[PDB]
Amino acid sequence: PHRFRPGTVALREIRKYQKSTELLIRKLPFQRLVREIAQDFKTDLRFQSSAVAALQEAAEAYLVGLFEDTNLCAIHAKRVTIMPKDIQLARRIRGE
Amino acid sequence: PHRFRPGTVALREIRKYQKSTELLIRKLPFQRLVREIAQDFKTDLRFQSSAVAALQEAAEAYLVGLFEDTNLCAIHAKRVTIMPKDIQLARRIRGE
Amino acid sequence: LRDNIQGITKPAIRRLARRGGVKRISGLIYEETRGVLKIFLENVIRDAVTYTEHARRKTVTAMDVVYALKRQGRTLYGFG
Amino acid sequence: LRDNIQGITKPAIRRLARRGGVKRISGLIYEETRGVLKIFLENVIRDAVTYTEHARRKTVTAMDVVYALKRQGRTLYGFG
Amino acid sequence: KNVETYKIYIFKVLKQVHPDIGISSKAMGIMNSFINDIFEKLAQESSKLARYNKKPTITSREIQTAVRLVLPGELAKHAVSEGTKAVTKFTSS
Amino acid sequence: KNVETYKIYIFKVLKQVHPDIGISSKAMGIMNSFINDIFEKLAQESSKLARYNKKPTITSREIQTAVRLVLPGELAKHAVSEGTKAVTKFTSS
Amino acid sequence: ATSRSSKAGLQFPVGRIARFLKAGKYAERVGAGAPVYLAAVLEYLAAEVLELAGNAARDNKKTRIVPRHIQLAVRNDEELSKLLGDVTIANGGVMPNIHNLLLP
Amino acid sequence: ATSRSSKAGLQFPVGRIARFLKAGKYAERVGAGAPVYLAAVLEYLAAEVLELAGNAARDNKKTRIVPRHIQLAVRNDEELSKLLGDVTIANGGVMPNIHNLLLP
DNA sequence: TGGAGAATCCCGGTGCCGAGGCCGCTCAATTGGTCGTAGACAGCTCTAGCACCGCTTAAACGCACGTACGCGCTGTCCCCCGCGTTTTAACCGCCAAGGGGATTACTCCCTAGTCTCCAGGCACGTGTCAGATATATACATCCTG
DNA sequence: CAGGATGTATATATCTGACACGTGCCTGGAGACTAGGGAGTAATCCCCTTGGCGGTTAAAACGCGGGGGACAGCGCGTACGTGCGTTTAAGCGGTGCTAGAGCTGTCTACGACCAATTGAGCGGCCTCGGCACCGGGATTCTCCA
Repeated sequence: PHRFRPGTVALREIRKYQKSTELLIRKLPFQRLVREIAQDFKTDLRFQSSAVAALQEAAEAYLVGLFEDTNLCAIHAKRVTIMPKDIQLARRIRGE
Repeated sequence: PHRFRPGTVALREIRKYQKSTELLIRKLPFQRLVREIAQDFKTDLRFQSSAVAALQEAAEAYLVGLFEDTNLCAIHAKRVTIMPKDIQLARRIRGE
Repeated sequence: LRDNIQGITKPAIRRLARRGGVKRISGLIYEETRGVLKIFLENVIRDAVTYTEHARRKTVTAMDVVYALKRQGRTLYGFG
Repeated sequence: LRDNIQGITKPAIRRLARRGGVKRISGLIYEETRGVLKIFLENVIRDAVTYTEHARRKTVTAMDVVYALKRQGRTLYGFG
Repeated sequence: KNVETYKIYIFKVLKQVHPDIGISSKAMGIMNSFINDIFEKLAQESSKLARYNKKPTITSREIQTAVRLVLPGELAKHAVSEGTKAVTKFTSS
Repeated sequence: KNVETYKIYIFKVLKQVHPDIGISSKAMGIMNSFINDIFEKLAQESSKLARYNKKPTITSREIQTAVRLVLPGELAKHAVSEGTKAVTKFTSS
Repeated sequence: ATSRSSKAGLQFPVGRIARFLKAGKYAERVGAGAPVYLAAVLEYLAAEVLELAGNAARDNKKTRIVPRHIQLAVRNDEELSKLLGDVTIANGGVMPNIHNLLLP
Repeated sequence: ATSRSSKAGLQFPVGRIARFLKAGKYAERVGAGAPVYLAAVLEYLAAEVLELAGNAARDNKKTRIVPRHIQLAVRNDEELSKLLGDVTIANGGVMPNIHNLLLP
């Protein structure tokens, strides 16, 4: 069978997903997670659909930026594979 | 003659300067530099002494924080010597 | 509601990384990302719930989320 | 006033690095530090001069510098 | 209730700058919220500026200095130029 | 001109918590400016909260919500408890 | 009765902006020239952003501005990026940027 | 004429804080309980910071609080450091921290 | 190069629901007086910022040298990517309840506004004292040894 | 270990300038009190948020070779720390000088504001048109060879 070299599909996916504006996390799991988190602060809360949509948009944008910084940190260490130490360093420099 | 191993005096200086609260840049050169920079925005300006002191304090604090982040970036790359690439990475992650 | 943090699956993290320009991903990246996502969502939802409670409402609106995000310097357009 | 950026000598930058926990320093670190210091001072002094010009003054007050630093999220106490 | 927005004026500016290019309602809302955000930023900057000098009034000078504080570089310079031109046109007639 | 500052009250609080410990004038200035900064932050948060709900009044509820928005975690919880205690003491007596 | 916007030659609502300034309680008095200057600045910023978004749409070869084009315009310009560094635009996507070391 | 501060059991100046709330024009009206609540919050924060600063001064074997001790108190507690993350204290110095890999 | 093998693009219909327009109608912008107000505008005054100068010393600084760290290389192995195959859970359409949040009166109460006391807080005069500060004096401390 | 310097602490006088304390007075607080406006509250309704459900598909799970990247070890040469005279420029105290922040009258432009008035803008419907999508063709990459 035909097999692409490792990494080729990785850049193909990189080029594809940077071109689209769709949401990458499934809506129902994120909605459930948001409700579970909000349950700890105030019980019996209701969410407008636009509120959950805004939360998902902000979370995805934040994670994309965090992964950009993580890739920068991993490249700095002469590596291509991102690692938890890269995320930790990126968050530490950001002040989080 | 007696010679300390490299890094011994470096560690001694690290311990010494983290304990003191004195200013590390000479006052007159920093005052002259601030006046030269301010000359580009509005000519014939006068500076209150407390204004220059506040500028020096802020600049030294900012540089100390930047060097802390640079040291973190240098340790990330399995190095002890800090390099311009470390400063550039730290500034890029900070958003500067 | 319990264990919905596992609802952020490995393909979702991989797609988020691909959008960010990442080429290879380690194994523990998924757990680290889930932790940081939980932290971010906790902060934002705490601020949004505070805004909702102040207005004596029981329904979290989109404007509360927009204000909460703005308070962290992450102003979001398209939901005004 | 000309070439006062060289007034930030190598020992001053080395002491600033020692205070920050740095053990070894490369050669080009001094030039990079001078550049970044010039950028930071340019930003802060621009904001301070704007504040001074608004008040129709010709003397840059310490309160102007405090406001300029606050506008950048670098709140400084002891000069209020 | 009447929700007041800058949609008409944003459309007018677009047709003045791009005669043949339309705009979607999503971009309309994004532009409206951007205008509202910039308005809020400039207004709060001017209010803080007035409080610093203990002036009870907001004049065009406060707006100009808020523009210089908030907008960066050439954007701020051009904004100041257009503001001064518009104020001169207004008070000249 | 009489410049108002929190030096006496800060000294009183210090003598209430640390009877035998003194304080320098620089520390007084730093503490006073810290109190001023926290006051300013809470005041602007309360004003924004009032503007969001179209309420022209700043009540203790606005201050409480500003405290929860600005102070973090257990510090915010303790601040809310002391504020509620003081308001109750003021009202009931 | 000529409108103030027409008198100052501005498309933006000088009168509405004056009302917004008064209603926000920013100051106890509001000058006559403040709404005109603020309207001019807002018009300039809107014109700049719309120009860049239209150019980005033209390079995309579309005749309508969409939030993707606005995001591209924001992230292409330097000073607009500095002004809008911390903002997130709905459905804006990201700037296509692949680092050199990742290339084969 | 009993003062409001002593009436609410607060050391901080409820009257002065009420005057400051009116002067800032944050809103048209301020409640009777807003100055008391704000004074209580300010007094609590001051008491906390002074407590940690005095403890830091005692660990340094000095009687007198100085800005160095205030900086130590701010950076020792997680809550205040979270509140004061972006703040530089005049003459505060830095926390003595040397990375593990830098040791011989 | 070059051929397979898959990926990307691209065009043509084809459907389609979302912009653009339009229309009552309401509110808000324009006008028109009118009168507190406030801010610029002189005038002045003192003070702090500047300018300078002698002189000294300690920090910068150039340089020689020794060392240890960057760094490329060199295998090496393991674990992340690509790729099928299950399988399952998100999704989507829809509908029924239900509840809750704006909203509208509506009354009352509480805060400004002001004025009349009254009081405490606030920049100089005392006085004094903990803290810097040289100065010997141990105390670790670290490179040799 | 261990001895020999080596800064680094470790006491010890000592004096001094940096702060707790009087002081007086006037400018904030406290009290009184009133009218109007805001806010709480009580109803009220409809619309939006939730909950269920069923079908069914495409994404998530689940092994699994295989290749490519991390990564430890390894020479090596160079650039950074470290002594070491040397010089130079910052510090620093004092002194003159001047210019401009701050404060104080003063009055005239200049803005709030409201009652008509009216014009533009906003919500609720028509409508058609750029564009998304979707097969097939064209193109282009990409691994293998």
